[PDB]
Amino acid sequence: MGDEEKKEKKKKSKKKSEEEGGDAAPAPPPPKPPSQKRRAQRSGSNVFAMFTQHQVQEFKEAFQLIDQDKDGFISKNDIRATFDSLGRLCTEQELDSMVAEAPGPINFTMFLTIFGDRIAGTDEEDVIVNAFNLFDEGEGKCKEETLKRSLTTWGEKFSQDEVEEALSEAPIDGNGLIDIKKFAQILTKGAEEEGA
Amino acid sequence: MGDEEKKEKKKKSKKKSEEEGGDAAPAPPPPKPPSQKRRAQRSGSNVFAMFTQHQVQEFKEAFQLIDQDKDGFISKNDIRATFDSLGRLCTEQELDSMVAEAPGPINFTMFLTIFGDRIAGTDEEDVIVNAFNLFDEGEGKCKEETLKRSLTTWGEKFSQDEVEEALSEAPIDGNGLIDIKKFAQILTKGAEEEGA
Amino acid sequence: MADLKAAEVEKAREHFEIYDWEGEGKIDARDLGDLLRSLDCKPTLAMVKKNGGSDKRGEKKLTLEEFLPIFSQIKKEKEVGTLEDFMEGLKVYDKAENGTMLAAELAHVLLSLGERLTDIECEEIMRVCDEDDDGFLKYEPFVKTIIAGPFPDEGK
Amino acid sequence: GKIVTWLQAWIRWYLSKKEFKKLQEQRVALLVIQRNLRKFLTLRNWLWYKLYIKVKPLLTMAKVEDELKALEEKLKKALESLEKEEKVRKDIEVQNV
Amino acid sequence: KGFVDAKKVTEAVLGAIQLDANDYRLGNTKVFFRAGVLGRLEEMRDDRLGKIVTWLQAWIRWYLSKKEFKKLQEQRVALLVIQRNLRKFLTLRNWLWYKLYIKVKPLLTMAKVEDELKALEEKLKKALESLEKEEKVRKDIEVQNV
Repeated sequence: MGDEEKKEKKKKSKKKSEEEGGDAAPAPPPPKPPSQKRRAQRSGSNVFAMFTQHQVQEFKEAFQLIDQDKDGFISKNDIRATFDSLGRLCTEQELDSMVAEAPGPINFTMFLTIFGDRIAGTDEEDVIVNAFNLFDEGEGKCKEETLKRSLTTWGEKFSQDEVEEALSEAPIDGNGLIDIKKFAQILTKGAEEEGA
Repeated sequence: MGDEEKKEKKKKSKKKSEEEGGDAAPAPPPPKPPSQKRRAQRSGSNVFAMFTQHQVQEFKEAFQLIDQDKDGFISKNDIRATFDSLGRLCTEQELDSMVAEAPGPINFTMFLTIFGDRIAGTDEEDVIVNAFNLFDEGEGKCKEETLKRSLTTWGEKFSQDEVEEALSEAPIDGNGLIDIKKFAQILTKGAEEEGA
Repeated sequence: MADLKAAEVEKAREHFEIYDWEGEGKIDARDLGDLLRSLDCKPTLAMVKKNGGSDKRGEKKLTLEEFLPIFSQIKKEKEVGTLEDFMEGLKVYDKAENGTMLAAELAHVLLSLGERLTDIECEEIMRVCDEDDDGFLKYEPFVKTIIAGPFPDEGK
Repeated sequence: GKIVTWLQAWIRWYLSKKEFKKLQEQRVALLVIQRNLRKFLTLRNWLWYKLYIKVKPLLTMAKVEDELKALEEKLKKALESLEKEEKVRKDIEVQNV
Repeated sequence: KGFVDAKKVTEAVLGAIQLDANDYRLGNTKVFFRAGVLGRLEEMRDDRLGKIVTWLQAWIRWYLSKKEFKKLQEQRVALLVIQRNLRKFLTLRNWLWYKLYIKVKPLLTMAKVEDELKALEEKLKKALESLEKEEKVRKDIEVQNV
């Protein structure tokens, strides 16, 4: 008994995070018992409802540019096809990790819990943004030279390559590194190019 | 190795556009070193009110009632029954031409995509509605004599028949038109039974 | 020599298309004036009558091929009227040099002298500017506005 | 005596390039109407478009909209007053004392 | 012991840290002191005023701190994850969620419905229930102002 639920929730769990460490060396992945879903409950989430009147309408408007099974599906083979044109490189090292949030039948019922997983993802907002944000006492920005210091010192001493790519890429709004937007460019409401 | 991606996408095509009507041909990017396919984007989208909120959606969900015998593939008879449930029908030939507007099998793939590109014809609501608004001196009511004097003369000369026909149905509050309401008599939620 | 740059050509055009209602590729010798205004020049009617433009619609139409020469001409001219030529003018209309001139007096004069205004252009300029519960139109900030133009920072 | 053509022509200048907004906007307004009065007439007998109210509102979608138009009005103005009010009494109470 | 006189309480709460007799004086609202004697015996009352005075303040410290310590709290969990990104910075900018979600949102009418529909009634009622009290007071006191 339970066997069959977990046949499904092998393919649906998976979903955080059996095969995570693809490029970078592995680290203790999420465990397999059906109770452990309560630690899959970490922070980062928000919950919605099934109906949409004319709000998520947008998907019927967007559909034509992207589609796979026009019944209503995006399935395991379509990540290897459409995402090429939406964003990042995929490797055979990171496959189901790059798919980690949605590894199988994302039906109309299931689309909601990938959209909640926008506000969840890999440690969204609450972690991703608040991380550097928590440094300062008021309306800050992260103190650049001390960020250089900790990167060559604190526990795992990094390497020079990463730093020089980062330097040319540093969004220094006036005398401190604007990490908050270096992360939050991907949310806000104020452009429309890519991702999808 | 560096292969299991590009192998697997050859599925995508089988339930979408490719077989059903390859006008819109795709383009597969990736070279043998996969990190170089990242210049293959889909960038830029929302012009105006493309799939208009009161028109587009309530059609795709309706499909189960148009798809009569429940295959996905609307024959000329699935049409023939459903219009008999509505009220007025076109003849076989009149529907046969709508079939000829599409590449053939009006199915859940085909119907939706033959809808999907067709956005030109009508004008968006604001645009029609603003016409006597950008004409009154500063908000009173616009005189039906000026309208009658314009349509006849200053531009494409409408006929005696064309003019007074379109005139008649007019909420004429005392020599001036209730412009926005007659604009609503031109475009609003209203007259069925016309397709599909 | 002095000429008209590419930017000057486009601005004249962007308006001209909108001005020629009919599509004759041509404006009227009255539109010759309000075009120069819209283009952000400021000539008198008498300047337009110094160069061959009119009161009435229906005599001679002009192409852009006549307009752009005349625009090159206007661009050369100095006798338009500065702040100084106005700060002169105002200093009899203060009855005791303060800035603060009487509205009713400003009305009687503008209708009589200079070019002469219409009823409307009087009532509209007063209603457009600072009338307080006394009636004191402050002549120099008023002139500074006329120098500035139709749109400050309120989109109104 | 010669007060003052120049300043009177400067009046006319900023006066005119302002009111001209209406003459521009109206030119395209004349166009949108002159096509639609004819669109309305021909496209009243097309093959795929004016399916709208006769059987389609067995569905949802339209359903709530117009009600909420009349209701949402109320939600806004109650909130707007609830913002402004207290902080008016702040500067009234400041006076009273 | 419960509650004591308005006046008779002050001479023990003076005379506790002695306080030289001449160099203080009782009055009715105003209290009178000399120079010298007062001030440093009034600094000394920080070193001496333990128990209730510092326990009101300390309870307010615990009041404040129980609600508002913040800062260090979510830091550790975020900080480990910063590392989980930092080991991969050369990849990071090449990602998925960026901007395709936006421009239509000013054009559509009644956007965030359902959840705000569950909120709707309470939002309607309590804003009015408040605008009832959040009028009437200043609002009547206008007449009283005049």
